[PDB]
Formats: sequence, C-alpha cells, structure tokens
Amino acid sequence: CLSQYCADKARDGVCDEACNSHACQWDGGDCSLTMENPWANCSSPLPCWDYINNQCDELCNTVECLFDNFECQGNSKTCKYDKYCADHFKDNHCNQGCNSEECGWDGLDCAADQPENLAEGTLVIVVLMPPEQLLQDARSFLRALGTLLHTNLRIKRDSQGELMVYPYYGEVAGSKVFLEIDNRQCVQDSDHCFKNTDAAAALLASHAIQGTLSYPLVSVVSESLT
Ligand SMILES: [Ca+2]
Ligand SMILES: [Ca+2]
Ligand SMILES: [Ca+2]
Ligand SMILES: [Zn+2]
Repeated sequence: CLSQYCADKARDGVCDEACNSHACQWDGGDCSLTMENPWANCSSPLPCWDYINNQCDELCNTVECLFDNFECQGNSKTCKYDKYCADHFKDNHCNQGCNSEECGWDGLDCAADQPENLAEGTLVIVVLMPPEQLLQDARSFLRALGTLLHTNLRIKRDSQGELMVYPYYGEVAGSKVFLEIDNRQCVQDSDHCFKNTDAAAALLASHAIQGTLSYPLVSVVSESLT
C-alpha cells in the first residue's frame, strides 16, 4: 500500500492501525467492515475521512460524504433518560419522554398509526453473535444502530413474515441480518435522513474505522436486490 507491511496485512480479518488509511483502503477493509471506500460517492473537495474531528465541516456535510459524521448538528444531545428509554424502546407503548431523535423516537411506538417511509435498499450485516443471541437482543441492537444512523431500523421479514436472521459460520459463530431503514419519523424532525441504504452502510463502516461501534459487526453491504 503505502508500505510492504500493509500489503502483507491487508484483508486478513484483523484491523492493523498502521494500515488504517484511505491509501491502504482501511487495511484492505479489515478496519471498515470490508468496505474499501465508504466515501466513494463523496464529491467534496475535502478528503472527508480526515475531517472526523468533532467539528462541523460543511464541505463534508452531505449524504454521500456521510454528513461529516453528524458533526454539523450543533446541539450534540444524548438521550436524557437513556436508562428508562432503552427499557421502553419498541415496547408497543408511546413513551413521550423518549419520542425524540436522540432517543430513536421510542422505536416508533409513538408513530404506530403512521405510514412506513422506507429508505430504498437493504442493509446486510454480519455480526459476531449467534442468531439466538441476536434475536433475543434485537431491540438493543436496533436502538444502537439507529442511534448511530440518526433514524429507525427494523429487521427485514421474508415473504413468510419471518425475520431475516441467518447463522453465519466463521471462526466465531455469527449471524447475517437484513435491516431496513424506516424514516417515518426521521423526515419530520431531521434534514439528514438516508433516502437510500448506501450511505448508511458507509457510515457504519466509518464508525468501524474510528473504533466507535457498539456491536461486534464484521461486514456491512447495502443491497438493491435482496
Ligand atoms: Ca489487516
Ligand atoms: Ca468534521
Ligand atoms: Ca415505548
Ligand atoms: Zn441527527
């Protein structure tokens, strides 16, 4: 890459930080959930991967540039009643104190009679949790990724109505899960909802690059076919 060390280490299933660079394709994707270039669609004159700096850079504040990692939001708020809200997230009861962007809009419990407003495409994620553990922890998994993406996610269902969670056999037992983004509330409160899953996948990869992911994700891909 930049080195012969990085050539050797690329795509070996381990993030090597000496190679965690745009030039080295984030260690052949080892550090970026296998995504070679999360900013491939970004037409900013800035190398936006260098501007994850806790400061607003407007040149990177577009969807294809990953909204500058949401660093152009001014009021960088967290969920005030995070403990209460986590336990009441997606529990089929509207908790008004949790009905805000920071709290993932109570997992859409307060928007139950509102039409779905799906982003185009499907997020395909491999996580190092076996299917049973993922299914049992699905609400927390969805809340965490939703919080990262500033929207609401759900596990996709197949045409039998079954949740699309499948065993994935690697060196560690994992799962492959298919997710959809529901913007039904996001669009009302936010100017930065993903209209398509491509940039959402890339933002997850970006968080992998930084090491700020809350769950042990292995890979993410945005699909239009599924
Ligand atoms: Ca590596
Ligand atoms: Ca920035
Ligand atoms: Ca609730
Ligand atoms: Zn936001």
